[PDB]
Amino acid sequence: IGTLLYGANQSSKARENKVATETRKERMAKPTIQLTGADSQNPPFTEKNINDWLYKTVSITGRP
Amino acid sequence: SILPPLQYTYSNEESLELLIHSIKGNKDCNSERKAFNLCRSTVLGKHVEPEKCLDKALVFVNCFQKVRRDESAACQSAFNSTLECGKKYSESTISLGSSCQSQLDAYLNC
Amino acid sequence: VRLNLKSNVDQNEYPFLAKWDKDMRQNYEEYQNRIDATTYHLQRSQRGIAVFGEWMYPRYFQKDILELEVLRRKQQLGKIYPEEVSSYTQINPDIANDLNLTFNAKLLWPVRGMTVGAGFFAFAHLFNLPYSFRLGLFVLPTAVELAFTWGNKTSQFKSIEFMDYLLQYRVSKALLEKNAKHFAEKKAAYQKEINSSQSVQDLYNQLITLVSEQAPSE
Amino acid sequence: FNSILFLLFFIVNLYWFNSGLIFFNSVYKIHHDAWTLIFQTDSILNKLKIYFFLLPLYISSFIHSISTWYYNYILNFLLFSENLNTNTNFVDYITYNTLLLSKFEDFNLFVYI
Amino acid sequence: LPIRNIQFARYHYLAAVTVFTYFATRCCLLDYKKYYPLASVKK
Amino acid sequence: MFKELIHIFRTYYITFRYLKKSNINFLKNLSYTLIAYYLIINFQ
Amino acid sequence: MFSDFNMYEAKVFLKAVADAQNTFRQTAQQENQLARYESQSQSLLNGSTSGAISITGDNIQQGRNFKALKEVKLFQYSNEIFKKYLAGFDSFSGDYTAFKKFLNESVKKIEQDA
Amino acid sequence: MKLDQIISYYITPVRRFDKNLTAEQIYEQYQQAAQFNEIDAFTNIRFHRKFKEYIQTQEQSDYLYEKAKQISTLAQKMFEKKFPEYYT
Amino acid sequence: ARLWWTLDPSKYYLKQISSGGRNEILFTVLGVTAAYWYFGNKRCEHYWRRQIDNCQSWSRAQNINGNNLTVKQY
Amino acid sequence: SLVSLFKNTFLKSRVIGLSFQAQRVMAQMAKTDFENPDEHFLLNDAMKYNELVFYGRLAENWSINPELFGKAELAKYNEAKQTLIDFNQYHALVQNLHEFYWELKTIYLELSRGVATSNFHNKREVTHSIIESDIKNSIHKYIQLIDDLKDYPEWQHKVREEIGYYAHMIYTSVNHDGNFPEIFKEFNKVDSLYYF
Amino acid sequence: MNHSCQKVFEGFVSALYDTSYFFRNFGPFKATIHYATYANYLAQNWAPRVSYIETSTPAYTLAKNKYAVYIVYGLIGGALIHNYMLDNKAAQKSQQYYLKHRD
Ligand SMILES: CCCCCCCCCCCCCCCCCC(=O)OC[C@H](COP(=O)([O-])OCC(O)COP(=O)([O-])OC[C@@H](COC(=O)CCCCCCCCCCCCCCCCC)OC(=O)CCCCCCCCCCCCCCCCC)OC(=O)CCCCCCCCCCCCCCCCC
Ligand SMILES: CCCCCCCCCCCCCCCCCC(=O)OC[C@H](COP(=O)([O-])OCC(O)COP(=O)([O-])OC[C@@H](COC(=O)CCCCCCCCCCCCCCCCC)OC(=O)CCCCCCCCCCCCCCCCC)OC(=O)CCCCCCCCCCCCCCCCC
Ligand SMILES: CCCCCCCCCCCCCCCCCC(=O)OC[C@H](COP(=O)([O-])OCC(O)COP(=O)([O-])OC[C@@H](COC(=O)CCCCCCCCCCCCCCCCC)OC(=O)CCCCCCCCCCCCCCCCC)OC(=O)CCCCCCCCCCCCCCCCC
Ligand SMILES: CCCCCCCCCCCCCCCCCC(=O)OC[C@H](COP(=O)([O-])OCC(O)COP(=O)([O-])OC[C@@H](COC(=O)CCCCCCCCCCCCCCCCC)OC(=O)CCCCCCCCCCCCCCCCC)OC(=O)CCCCCCCCCCCCCCCCC
Ligand SMILES: CCCCCCCCCCCCCCCCCC(=O)OC[C@H](COP(=O)([O-])OCC(O)COP(=O)([O-])OC[C@@H](COC(=O)CCCCCCCCCCCCCCCCC)OC(=O)CCCCCCCCCCCCCCCCC)OC(=O)CCCCCCCCCCCCCCCCC
Ligand SMILES: CCCCCCCCCCCCCCCCCC(=O)OC[C@H](COP(=O)([O-])OCC[N+](C)(C)C)OC(=O)CCCCCCCCCCCCCCCCC
Ligand SMILES: CCCCCCCCCCCCCCCCCC(=O)OC[C@H](COP(=O)(O)OCCN)OC(=O)CCCCCCCCCCCCCCCCC
Repeated sequence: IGTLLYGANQSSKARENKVATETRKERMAKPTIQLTGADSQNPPFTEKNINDWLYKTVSITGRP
Repeated sequence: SILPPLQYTYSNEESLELLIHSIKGNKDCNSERKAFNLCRSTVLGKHVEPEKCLDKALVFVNCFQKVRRDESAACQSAFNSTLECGKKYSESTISLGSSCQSQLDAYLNC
Repeated sequence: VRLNLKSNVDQNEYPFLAKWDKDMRQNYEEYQNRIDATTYHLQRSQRGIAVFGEWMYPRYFQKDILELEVLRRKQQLGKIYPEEVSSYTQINPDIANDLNLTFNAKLLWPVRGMTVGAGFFAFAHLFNLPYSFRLGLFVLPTAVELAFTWGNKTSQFKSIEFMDYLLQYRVSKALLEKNAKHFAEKKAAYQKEINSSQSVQDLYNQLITLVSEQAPSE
Repeated sequence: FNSILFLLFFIVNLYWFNSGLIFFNSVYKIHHDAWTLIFQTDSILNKLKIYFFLLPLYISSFIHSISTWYYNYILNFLLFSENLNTNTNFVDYITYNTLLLSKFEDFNLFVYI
Repeated sequence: LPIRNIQFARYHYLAAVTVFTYFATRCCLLDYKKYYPLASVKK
Repeated sequence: MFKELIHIFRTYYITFRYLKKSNINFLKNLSYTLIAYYLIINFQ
Repeated sequence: MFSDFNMYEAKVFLKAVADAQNTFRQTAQQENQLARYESQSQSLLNGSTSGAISITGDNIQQGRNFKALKEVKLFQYSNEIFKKYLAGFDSFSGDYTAFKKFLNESVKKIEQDA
Repeated sequence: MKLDQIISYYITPVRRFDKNLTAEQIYEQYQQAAQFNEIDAFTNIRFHRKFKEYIQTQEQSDYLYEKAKQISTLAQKMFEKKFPEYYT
Repeated sequence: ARLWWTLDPSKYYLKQISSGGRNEILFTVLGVTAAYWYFGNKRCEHYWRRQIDNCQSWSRAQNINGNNLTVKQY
Repeated sequence: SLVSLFKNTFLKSRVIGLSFQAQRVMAQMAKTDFENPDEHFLLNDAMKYNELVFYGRLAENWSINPELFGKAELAKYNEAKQTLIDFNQYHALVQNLHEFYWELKTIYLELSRGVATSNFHNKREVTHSIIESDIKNSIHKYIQLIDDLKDYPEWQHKVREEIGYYAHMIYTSVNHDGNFPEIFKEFNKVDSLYYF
Repeated sequence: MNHSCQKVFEGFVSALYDTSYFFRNFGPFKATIHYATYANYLAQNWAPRVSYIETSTPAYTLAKNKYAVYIVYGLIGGALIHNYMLDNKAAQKSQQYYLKHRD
C-alpha cells in the first residue's frame, strides 16, 4: 500500500511537472525584454511580484 | 461574517465630528438634500444620465461644507463642547449615564 | 419620493429607455410602500429592549434585511421581461425557477407532488386501500412539494444577483441607445474595416498585450 | 459458478475500467501526441506496469478490434466492395488496433451510461 | 434518594424550554409591517 | 411533555396504536437530538 | 448619546452625502468612458487601415507596418518616461510613506522637465 | 446593537475631504481621478500591479491612484507635445 | 384531570457511572476547546477585513462554458 | 501484546459484569408482557439490558487469548459466555413471541378501526375473506405454539394470557354466523372457554 | 379484493418483507446496526450531565462529584468572558492598525 501510494504520488508529480514545463515554455517563448539605463540599475524583479517575471528572458547590463 | 466590511477608517474624533456636522446639516440645508434626492430618485437621473443631477449635488455638497466649516465663534464653541462631551461618553467604558442631548440642542439652536 | 407615473422620456427616440422608466414609475409606489413598511419594522425591532430588541437586532433580523434589499433592487428595476431571464440563463440555468420562488409572479402548483400523489392513488386503487388512506397519501406528497418549494432564500440571493446583472445590462443598453446616432457614422467604417464581431474592449486589450510583448522598447 | 460472484467481479471490472479511462483521458490531455512515449516505453517493467494497470482498457480495445474486423469482413462479403480500408493482415491489424488506445480519449464509461 | 444539583437541573430545564420556545415562536421578535399603516410619520 | 403528547395521541388515535414502545423511544431520541441541534445552531 | 431621531437624521444625511459622491463618480466615469471608447475605436481603425495589425476572427496579428503603430509609440514613450523620471518604481521595497515621497518627487521632476 | 454603533456603518462609506474644499473643487478632484489618456493603457499596467503591494485601505487606494493619474496626465501632455503628427 | 407538570429531572437519566459522577468535566473541556476554536476563527475573519473598490477589483465575466459574457442589443 | 492485553481485559470485565446481571434482566423481560418486552428498560430503568444485548454478540464472536487468562478466571469467563449465549437465545424467543403477538394485535386493530365510531368513511357490515383467512391462520399458528409449549407450563400460561386476549377480542368483535364456526373451530375447543 | 390483485399484493408484500429481513440480517449490515444501536443507547442514556442521584455517604462521595457543577460553570463563564475580551482587543487592534496605516 505504501509503495502504491508513492507511485500514485510520483505520477501526480509527473503530471504537475509537465504542466509546469509547458507553462514555462510558453512564458519563455515570449520576446526578450531589454533593461538598460535606469531599468538595468533598478531591476523590476521583486519577491512581491516575482511570479510576473519568472521564466522570462531579460537582457540586463551589470558588473559580475 | 455577515456584517459588511468598512471602506474608510474613521478615527473616533473624526466620526464624532462628522456625525455632529451631519446632524447640524440635516437641519440647516434640508431643502438641498431633498432636491438632490428627488433628482436622483428617477432612473434617468440615477443610472442613465446622472450628470443632470450634478448641479444639485454640487449645491448640496457646498451647503454641507459650509455647515462643516464652523464660521461663527458661538457655533465653534457649541460644537467643541458637544464634541468633548461625546468623546467623554464614548471613552466611558464604565456604565454609561447622562446623554449629550442638551449640548446637541444648543449647537443646533446656535 | 412620490414620483409621477407619466414618463418624461421620448418614446420615438428612446423606446426601451421610455418603457423602462414607465414600468419603474408604475411599480415605484407599491415597492416604496413595501420598503417603508420593512424599514419601520426594522427600526422598531431595533428600538425594542434587551432580548426583545437591540441585544439581537442586527444578527437575527436577516430575512427582513434580505427582503429590504430585494425590494430596493426590484423597485430600481421596475419590471422584468422573459428576454432578460433567457439572457441570464447562460450563467444561471435555474434563473426562472429561482425568480418564480423569489417573486410573486405566478401561482405555483406542486405539479410533481400531485403527480406522485396520483401514482399513490393508482397504487391504492389497485391494492384496494381505503379512500381515506389514498387521500392522505395524495396530501402528503403535495405537502412535501410545497415545503420544499416555499422559502428557499437562496433563490432570493440568486434573484438579487440576477437583478444586479439586469440593472447593469439596462444601463448599458440605455447608453447604447443614447449614443447610437453619434456612433452611426463611425460604425459604418468600423464594419467596413473590421470583419470581427468581438468587443472593442477585448480587441484593444489583446492589442495592448501584443504591443507589450512584441513591440521593441527601443 | 455463482451469480453473486459474477456480479461482484463485473462491478469491480467496471470500476477499474472507469478509473483507467479517467487516467488515460488525463494523460492524453497532457500528452496529446507524446502519450505513446510513456505508454509503449521499451522498458519491460514499464510495459508490464501499463498493461497490468490498463488491462480493462486493453481487453476492451481487443474486443473492439475483433468486432470491427468481423464487421468489415461482413460488409466486404455482402457488398463486394474494397478491403478493410487497407489490405492489412489480420495479425498486424489486430495488434495495431489493440495497442492504439486513442479511441478512449474522449470516452468515459459513467458519462456514456 | 438525594439528587445532586436538583435546583440546577430544574433551572437548566426551564432555561432550555424558554430558549427553545423563544427561537421556535419568535414571540419577542414580532413583525410590525402590519402596524406600519397605523403609525404616524416624522420629518 | 413528550411523554404526555405521545400518551394523548396513543389514547385518542386508533391508528397510532400500531407503533411500539421501541418506535416511540426512537422518535423520542430523534426529537431530543433535533432539539439539541436546534438550540446549538440558533446561537451559531 | 443622542436621541434616536437625531441618529436617524444623521443616517439620512450621510446616505445623501454618499449618494452625492456616487453621482460625482458616475458623471466623471461616464464621460471618460465615452472618451475611452471613442479613442480605442479610432486607434483600432487607424491600425487596421495602416496595416500595423491584422484583425481576423478573434485574434490580432502583427502586420508589416507594426513599427509605425501609435500604440507602439505610446508604449515606447511610457518606457522612456518610466526610465528617465520614475526610476526605481518597479522595485521599491520601502515603507508606504517612502513610496508616497518617491511618487511626489517623481511628479515634481516631471513637472519641472515639462 | 445600538445606533451609536450602527451609524458607523453609514459613516464608513463617506470619503474624507478637507472641510475648506468647495463642491467644485471636490468634483474637479474626481474628474482628475477619472481622467482618460491614451498612454494610460500601459502606465496603468505598470502602476496597478505595483500598487497591489501597498493597497490595504480605500484611502491608500485613492491616494495611489490619484498620483498615478496625475503622472499619466503629465506623460500624455509630454507625448502630445513630442508627437504632434498623431494629434492633428 | 391529573397534574403532571414538573421541572424535576427524571430518574431514568439520573444514573451515575461506576467510577463516580458522569463525564461532565471532560465534555466541558472539549466544548470549551471547540468554542474557543470556532469563535477565534469567526473573530479573525470578521475583524480583519476591508473593502477595496478599484479597477483591479474587477475581472472579465464569462459564461459557464468559459466564453466571455456578451449580450446583444436585441 | 499490549493491544491483546487491553482487548482481553475489556472483554473479561464487560462479559463478567453483564453475566452477573443477565438473571435480573431476563427476569424483568419475563415479567413484562409481549407487546413491549423491553418496556421497563425503555421507560423506568435500563438495568444493563442494552449492555447485555450489545455484548452478547461480542461474547459470541470475539476471540479469546487463554494465555492471558487464569484457571478459575477462564472457567468463570466460559460460564459468563454461556450465560450471555443463553440470554441471546432467550431474547430471540421473546422477540419472536412479541412479533406474533403484534401480528394478532394488528388483526385486532384492523377490526377495531372498522367498528370505530369515527369511521364514517370505511364502515363495513360484513367481514371480508382476506381478514377471515388471516384470522384463521393466526389462530392455527397460536394453537400450534400452545401445543409446542406443553413442557413449559409457565410459558404456556403467559402466552395464553397475553396473545389469546386479542384472539378473544376478535372472537367477540364478530357475530356467530357465516363462516364463524369454521374460523374459530380450534379456538372454541379450549381457548374460548378460558376467556369467559 | 380481486384475486389477481390479491396475488400481486401478496407477492409485493412478500418481496418487501424479504428485502427488509435480508438487509437487516445481512452480516455486515447486522453488525453495523448492532454497533450503531449500542452507540445510540450510550449517547442518549449516558450523555454528560450535572445532576445525578447520590447513593453514597458524604464519606464515600468524591469532591469532584460535589464541585463538578461549579467547575463547569466556571469554565463556561471564563470562556465566554475571555472570548468577549478577545473580541474587544481584536477590535481595538484592527482600529489602531488601519488608522496608523492611513487616516
Ligand atoms: C449512528 C449513531 C446513532 C444515530 C442515532 C440518530 C440520532 C443522533 C445521535 C447522535 C448522538 C448525539 C446526540 C446528542 C445527545 C443527546 C442527549 C439526550 O438526548 O439526552 C437527553 C437527556 C434528557 O434527560 P432529562 O431527564 O430530561 O434531563 C435534562 C435536563 O436538561 C437536565 O439537564 P442538566 O441539568 O444535566 O444540564 C446539562 C448539563 C450538561 O453540560 C455539560 O456537561 C455539557 C457542556 C458542553 C460540552 C460540549 C462538548 C462538545 C464537544 C464537541 C467536540 C467536537 C465534535 C466533532 C464531531 C466530528 C465527527 C467525528 O448542562 C450544564 O451543565 C449547564 C451549563 C450551563 C452554563 C451556564 C453558564 C453561566 C455563565 C455565568 C457564570 C457565573 C457568573 C456570575 C456573575 C455574577 C455577577 C453579579 O439529557 C441528559 O440527561 C443530558 C443533558 C443534555 C445534554 C445535551 C447534549 C446535546 C448534544 C448535541 C450535539 C450535536 C452535534 C451534532 C454534530 C453534527 C456534525 C455534522
Ligand atoms: C398549507 C400547508 C400544507 C398543509 C398540509 C400538510 C400535510 C402534511 C402531511 C400530513 C400527513 C397526514 C397523514 C399521516 C398521519 C396519520 C394518519 C393515519 O393514522 O392514517 C390512517 C387514518 C385513516 O384511518 P381509517 O382506518 O381509514 O379510518 C378509520 C379509523 O377509525 C380512524 O381512526 P383514527 O383515530 O386513527 O383516525 C383519525 C384520522 C382522521 O381520519 C378520520 O377518521 C376522518 C378524517 C377526515 C375528517 C373530515 C371532517 C369530518 C367532520 C368533522 C367536523 C368538521 C366541520 C367543518 C365545518 C364547520 C363549520 C362551522 O386522524 C388523522 O388523520 C390524524 C392526523 C391528522 C392531522 C394531519 C393531517 C392534516 C391534513 C390537513 C389537510 C387536509 C386536506 C384539505 C382539506 C380541506 C379542503 C377544502 O388516516 C388517514 O389515512 C387519513 C389521513 C387524513 C386525510 C385528510 C383528512 C382531513 C383532515 C383535516 C384536519 C384539519 C385539522 C386542522 C388544521 C389543518 C391545518 C392544515
Ligand atoms: C470528539 C471528536 C471526535 C468524536 C468521535 C466519535 C466516534 C464515535 C463512533 C462510534 C462507533 C460505534 C461505537 C460502538 C460502541 C463501542 C464502545 C463501547 O461499547 O463503549 C466502551 C466504553 C465504555 O462502555 P461500557 O463499558 O459499555 O459502559 C457503559 C455501561 O453502561 C457501563 O457503564 P459504567 O457505569 O460501568 O461506566 C462506564 C463508563 C466508562 O466511560 C468511559 O470510560 C468513557 C468516558 C469518556 C472518555 C474518557 C477518555 C477521554 C480521553 C480520550 C482520548 C482519546 C484520544 C484519541 C487519539 C486519536 C488519534 C488518532 O461508561 C460511560 O459512562 C459511557 C460514556 C458515554 C458518553 C456518551 C456521550 C454522548 C454525547 C456526545 C456528544 C456531545 C456533544 C455536546 C454538545 C453540547 C454543546 C452545547 O464506552 C465508550 O467508549 C463511550 C462511547 C460514547 C460515544 C460514542 C458515540 C459518539 C457520537 C457523537 C455524535 C456524532 C453524531 C454525528 C452525526 C451522525 C452521523 C455521523
Ligand atoms: C464521518 C464521521 C465518522 C465518525 C463519527 C461517527 C459518529 C456516529 C456514530 C457511528 C456509529 C456507527 C459506526 C459504524 C459501524 C461499525 C461496525 C464495524 O466496525 O464493523 C465490524 C463488525 C465485525 O466485527 P464483529 O463481527 O462485531 O466481531 C467479530 C469479528 O470476527 C471481529 O473479530 P476480532 O476479535 O478479530 O475483531 C474485534 C475488533 C478488533 O479487536 C481488536 O483488535 C481490539 C479493538 C479494541 C478493543 C477495546 C480495547 C479498549 C482499551 C482501552 C482504551 C482506552 C482509551 C483511552 C481512554 C481511557 C479512559 C476511559 O474488531 C471490531 O469488530 C472493531 C469494532 C469497532 C471498535 C470496537 C472497540 C470499541 C472500544 C474501543 C474504541 C473506543 C474507545 C473506548 C475508550 C474507553 C474504553 C473503556 O462488522 C463488520 O465486519 C462490518 C464491516 C462493514 C461496516 C463498516 C466497517 C468500518 C470499520 C471501522 C473500524 C474502526 C476501528 C476503530 C478505530 C479507532 C480510531 C481512533
Ligand atoms: C429506506 C431506508 C431507511 C434507512 C434507515 C436507517 C438505517 C438503519 C438503522 C441503522 C441504525 C441507526 C442507529 C440506531 C437507532 C435505534 C435503532 C432502533 O432501536 O430501532 C429499532 C426500532 C424497533 O422497531 P421495529 O419495527 O420493531 O424494528 C424494525 C422492523 O424490524 C423492520 O422494519 P423496517 O421498516 O425498519 O424494515 C427495514 C426497512 C426500513 O423501513 C423504512 O422504510 C424506514 C423508514 C424510516 C426511516 C428512518 C430514518 C432515520 C434516519 C436516522 C438514522 C440514524 C443514523 C443516521 C444518523 C445521521 C442522520 C443525519 O428497509 C430497510 O431495511 C432499510 C435499509 C436498512 C439498511 C441498513 C444498513 C446498515 C445501517 C447503516 C446506517 C448506520 C449509521 C452509520 C453512521 C456513520 C458511520 C460512519 O425500530 C425503529 O426505530 C423503527 C424505525 C426504523 C429505524 C431504522 C431501521 C432499524 C432496524 C433495526 C433492527 C434491529 C433488529 C430487530 C430486533 C431483532 C432481535 C432478535
Ligand atoms: C385545512 C383543513 C381544515 C379542516 C378542519 C376539520 C376540523 C375537524 C375537527 C374534528 C373534531 C374531532 C372529531 C373528529 C376526530 C375524532 C378523533 C378521535 O379520536 O375520535 C374517536 C372517537 C370515536 O371512536 P370511539 O368512540 O369508538 O372510540 C374508539 C373505541 N374503540 C377503540 C374501542 C374502537 O371519538 C369521535 O370520533 C367522536 C366524534 C364526535 C363527532 C361530533 C360531530 C359534531 C358536529 C357538529 C356540527 C355543527 C353544525 C352547526 C351548523 C349551524 C348552522 C346555523
Ligand atoms: C396525529 C399527530 C401526531 C403528532 C406527533 C408529534 C410528536 C412529536 C414528538 C417530538 C417533539 C416534542 C417536543 C416537545 C416540546 C419541546 C421540549 C424541549 O425543548 O425539551 C425537550 C427536552 C426536555 O424536555 P422533555 O424531555 O420533553 O421533558 C423532561 C421533563 N423533565 O430537552 C432535551 O432533552 C434536549 C437536550 C437538551 C436539554 C437541556 C440541557 C440543559 C440546558 C443548558 C445547556 C447548556 C449547554 C452549554 C452552555 C451553553 C450556554 C452558554
